[PDB]
Amino acid sequence: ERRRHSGQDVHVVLKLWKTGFSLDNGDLRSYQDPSNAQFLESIRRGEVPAELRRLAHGGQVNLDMEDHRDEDFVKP
Repeated sequence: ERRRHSGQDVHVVLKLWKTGFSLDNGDLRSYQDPSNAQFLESIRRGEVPAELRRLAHGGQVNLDMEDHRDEDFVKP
């Protein structure tokens, strides 16, 4: 319906490691770290912890979850 309200958009990519999740060049975040506050909350609903704070401003952003559990950050 109604649209065309802005050009730029809030997009980001967060990968999920065995027990940690990353996001863009940023380093790997700890599922229990701080940034995981909006990541776990937003990523769970569908928003990025950083790019959403820039545009979303609460917890709403389009992110791409990279599938790499048994292939990335193998804690075990």
